[PDB]
Amino acid sequence: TITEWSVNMYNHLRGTGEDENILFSPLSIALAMGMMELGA
Amino acid sequence: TITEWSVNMYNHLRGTGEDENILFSPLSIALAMGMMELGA
Amino acid sequence: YPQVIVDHPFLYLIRNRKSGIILFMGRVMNPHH
Amino acid sequence: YPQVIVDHPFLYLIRNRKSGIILFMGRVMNPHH
Amino acid sequence: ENQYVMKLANSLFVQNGFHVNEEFLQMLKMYFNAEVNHVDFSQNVAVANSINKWVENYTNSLLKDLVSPEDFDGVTNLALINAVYFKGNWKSQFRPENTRTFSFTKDDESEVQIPMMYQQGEFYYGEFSDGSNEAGGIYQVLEIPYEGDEISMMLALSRQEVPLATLEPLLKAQLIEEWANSVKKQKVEVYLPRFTVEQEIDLKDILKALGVTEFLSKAVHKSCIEVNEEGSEAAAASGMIAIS
Amino acid sequence: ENQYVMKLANSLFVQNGFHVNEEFLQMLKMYFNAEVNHVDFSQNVAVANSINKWVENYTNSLLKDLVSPEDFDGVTNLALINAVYFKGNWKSQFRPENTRTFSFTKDDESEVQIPMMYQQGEFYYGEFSDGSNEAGGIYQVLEIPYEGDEISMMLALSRQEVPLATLEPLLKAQLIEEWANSVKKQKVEVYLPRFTVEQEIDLKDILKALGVTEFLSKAVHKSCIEVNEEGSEAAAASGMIAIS
Repeated sequence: TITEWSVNMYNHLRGTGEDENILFSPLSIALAMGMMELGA
Repeated sequence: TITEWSVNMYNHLRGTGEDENILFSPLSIALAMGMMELGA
Repeated sequence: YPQVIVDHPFLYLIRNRKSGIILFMGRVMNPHH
Repeated sequence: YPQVIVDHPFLYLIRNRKSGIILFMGRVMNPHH
Repeated sequence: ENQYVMKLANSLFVQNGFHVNEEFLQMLKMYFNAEVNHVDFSQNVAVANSINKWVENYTNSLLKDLVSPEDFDGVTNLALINAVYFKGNWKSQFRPENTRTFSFTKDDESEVQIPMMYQQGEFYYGEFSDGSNEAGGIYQVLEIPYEGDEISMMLALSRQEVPLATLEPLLKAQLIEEWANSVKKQKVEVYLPRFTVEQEIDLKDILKALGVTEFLSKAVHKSCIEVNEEGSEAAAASGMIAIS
Repeated sequence: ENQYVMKLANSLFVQNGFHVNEEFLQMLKMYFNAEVNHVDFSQNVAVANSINKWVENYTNSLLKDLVSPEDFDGVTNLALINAVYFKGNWKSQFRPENTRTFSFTKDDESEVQIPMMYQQGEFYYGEFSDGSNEAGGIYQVLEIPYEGDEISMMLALSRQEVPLATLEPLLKAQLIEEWANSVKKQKVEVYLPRFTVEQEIDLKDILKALGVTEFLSKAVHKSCIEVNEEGSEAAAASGMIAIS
């Protein structure tokens, strides 16, 4: 779900209303959940 | 099972009988089985 | 000569081609800073 | 002065300390080559 | 791929006396190349500096305040952290001598004076149709690669008379694939601005409001990028603070 | 850790028309930083060169023949491959001028003339008791670190009058931990030999004769190292050839 996944957070960070800049790193979060899903 | 695991292959490659050199890379095999156990 | 003046709001993707994984993503509403 | 002449069969470990993961492992029966 | 800089790295922080599945440490250690460091999560301030000094170390100091003393608490036993750091050079970089102030008009109809980068170069260019095709309902797309032919910056741009929000709902994974299956390399004349922005999301909830239901007592994401004439330097870091 | 060289990398080879779980590609792609390359496994020779040229590329050409046309067949759809490559410098390197022939006596009571490296240096040294404590039943242990204080070479050595096989059965994971919880850094005078050896195991069966029961139509491991005065250059590669 690589890019479709990250195109959802982007689709979240802009539903707040505030027409303000938004910047994230799918690669980094995807890597954190990876470890996170290694045994917890 | 990191090192105890690799200390088993070593314990295998020498049960053959041939008192010959043996060299492997636990890190590499451990990495192959990792992908291998990602969905197969 | 296509002309692309990004003098107004846009979204971006610092991404890798060969693999297709996205590094950084977002939109630029305010270019100031 | 400890003296360690590895003039005969031994096993080895090219390993990382801080982490403890083993890179390469094995024993040297014949040093020839 | 050694023509630019992508340096990546993971780690784990856990209470000193706290023990955890050993068949998970190497697990991390090997797969995620994690750095298992023992700390004392009771010392709120002391552990934040720790972790901060870590991420503030694997991202060239672009992210100085990742986790905070507030993200911790007495039950914090673990804390997963990742730090991504990008640093490359436009394959064809702008000239700091063609950079002239221009007026960026936010969709807000507001105004913002700003340093504008200019250059005539070889870029992956592509125009695509949109909901309304009045004035040729087509928004542009520019893909500028960095030195190592591996990383690129894709722009999804609309017309000034149209918001970026009328183009956001179209966004989909297969819209990004069609991005790089049509962007033909031409001789486009770009006008990008020099800019540096850093956001600070708060995962936990977005993860829940996205799917993951399987528990962390917090989550913290942060990242900044600094576009400009030479190239681009971005970094990120994520913190999964576990309660058990 | 940038004082030496550990460069690591994975990849995947699959039939061109063959499709596979997309939520496994990125999976690999992200976690294992895999390179998903499409080939034609029908072309036995053609695919071997491919893969060989790959591993023979991520291990500096120390492993020229990883997979073979024989490891493939008509049903080969996938083929997982990993290549580890180590390259560092003894923190305290030997002098090629103190290297003199010596006679290595294999446990076989055979003889082998050989280039012997010599130096008086600061090494992690440790002696440990063994089954029989006649002549002080204690075998030595030497840990020589490379430039980056991250990698080391641990030697488990016995007395000439005793085989290395009388010490092998003692080997255990916690015996290696006790290795690095006792090896005190002293001023030992070492005599290691210049040597380069490369083995070629055949996984599949050892995996089965080790546990993994969950199917690959083959498996191939290979690796070589080249100890010497300057430092050490080793590499490996593993090939998991899938039939489905």
